[PDB]
Amino acid sequence: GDPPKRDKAVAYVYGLIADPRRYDLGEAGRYKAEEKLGIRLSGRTLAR
Amino acid sequence: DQFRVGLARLARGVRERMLMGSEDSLTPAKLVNSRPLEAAIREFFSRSQ
Amino acid sequence: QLIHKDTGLIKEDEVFLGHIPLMTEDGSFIINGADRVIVSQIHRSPGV
Amino acid sequence: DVKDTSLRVPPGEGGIVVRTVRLRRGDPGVELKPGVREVVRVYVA
Amino acid sequence: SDPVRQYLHEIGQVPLLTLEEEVELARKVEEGMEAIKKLSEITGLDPDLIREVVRAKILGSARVTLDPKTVEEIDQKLKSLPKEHKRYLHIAREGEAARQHLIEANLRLVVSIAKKYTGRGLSFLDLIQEGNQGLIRAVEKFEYKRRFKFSTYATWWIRQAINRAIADQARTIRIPVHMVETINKLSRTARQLQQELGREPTYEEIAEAMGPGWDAKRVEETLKIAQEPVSLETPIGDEKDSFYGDFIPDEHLPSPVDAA
DNA sequence: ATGGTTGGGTATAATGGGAGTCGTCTCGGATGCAGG
DNA sequence: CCTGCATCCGAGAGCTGAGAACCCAACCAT
Repeated sequence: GDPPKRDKAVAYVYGLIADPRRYDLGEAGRYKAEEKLGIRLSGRTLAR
Repeated sequence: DQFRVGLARLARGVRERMLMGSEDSLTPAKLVNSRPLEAAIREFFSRSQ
Repeated sequence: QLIHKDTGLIKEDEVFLGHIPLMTEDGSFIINGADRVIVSQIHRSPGV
Repeated sequence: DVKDTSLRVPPGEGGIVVRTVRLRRGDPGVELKPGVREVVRVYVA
Repeated sequence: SDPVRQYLHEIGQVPLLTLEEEVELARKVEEGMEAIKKLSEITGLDPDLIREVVRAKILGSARVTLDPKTVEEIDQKLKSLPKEHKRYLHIAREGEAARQHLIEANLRLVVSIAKKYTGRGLSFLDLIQEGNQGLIRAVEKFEYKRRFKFSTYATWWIRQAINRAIADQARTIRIPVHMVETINKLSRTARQLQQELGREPTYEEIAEAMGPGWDAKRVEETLKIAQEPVSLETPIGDEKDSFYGDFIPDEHLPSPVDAA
């Protein structure tokens, strides 16, 4: 229903999984993800 | 965590006040309304289970 | 500090943000004259 | 034109009065509720 | 569900306006207003009555104090105008349509203004409706000759209506508007005094900063009158089994001991 | 005759919101979908 | 067209004790 504006969609998706002010895996969450997945995370969010 | 929530309210109010008023008369002290911060801390320390 | 993006006019100020309750030497708080304890919370850790 | 609204010992209670505290409006650091002139506390052991 | 999204969808279903379309609509409503006053002076009837009947006809029978026979008979009575007078009727009808269209197009300005008044005792939709009332008032009193944009004059009316609604409906115990603004000014002065002093001000400081005619007893009385009541259903204790009213005795009905 | 209370007005321009909630389990009825 | 079969929603889940604009002018009440 919401109009599919490019910037509005960008802001919504950025806030959902990519905004450090909204999405936050803790330091413990970062450590758990790194040890389970065997990767190195740049930050505490799902995407950059 | 409660402090962070209060700071989020403070920042939201600060942005609201920034998008208003003569930009020449705007000072750091004038933009910040601290009341939600006390609201959050006091609610945590008086009402949290 | 209040900073203009182009002008560079710097306005520095110390702001009173309020009061933070202080933990006593034994580890408790005095809220409205009553002794209180904050109980630690166990929950599921963030991660994958 | 006045009536008794005094504080009395509830049934099954009592003891020895060991402390009394009086707080009035205006004493430094006192923050009373609006309308309340003074508060009296009695500690009984 | 989610009525805010439904209202936003309905409000977005109406397209915006440009400057030319806006000035056209305002000119048409202005000429319609001039037409209804001209007609009222010609026939000698109350302008409000003829405006209401004309708008009732423009809406239709869907909009049911005036019996249908009455408004229909007046409509036929206005069909007795030879010429250069039915033009007044047509201009008035087009002006009413212009009024409707302009209000529908600019309801979004009401939404934009009201979205920054949330969290003050009134829900968002109530704020939107009061802003809509203010927008209708502004459309009524807008003069397009000044070449000013519609929003410039509409914003003041919308904000006035919203502020009046906050002052008049936010509290279960009604407090008059002057006392409401006095309380807000007291709170603002108190917070500035707290910022400057680094602690909660005493009543003396607030009274001093208020100005002449303000002393500690007056600020104490104002603060006592500004308290809002609490709910009888406030949960007491951790478990969900005790309410506040469980601790309130009745002092009106006589006790069995008193009755004897 | 006084305060307390109420109605009206402000003119550059402004035009679709925001918190939230994710660890119960079953059971019974109403219901839409799949097959024949 | 009938039927069965997942799917969704709603309604339950022991007792007692206690715990955030401002201003200006007209107008009824007492």
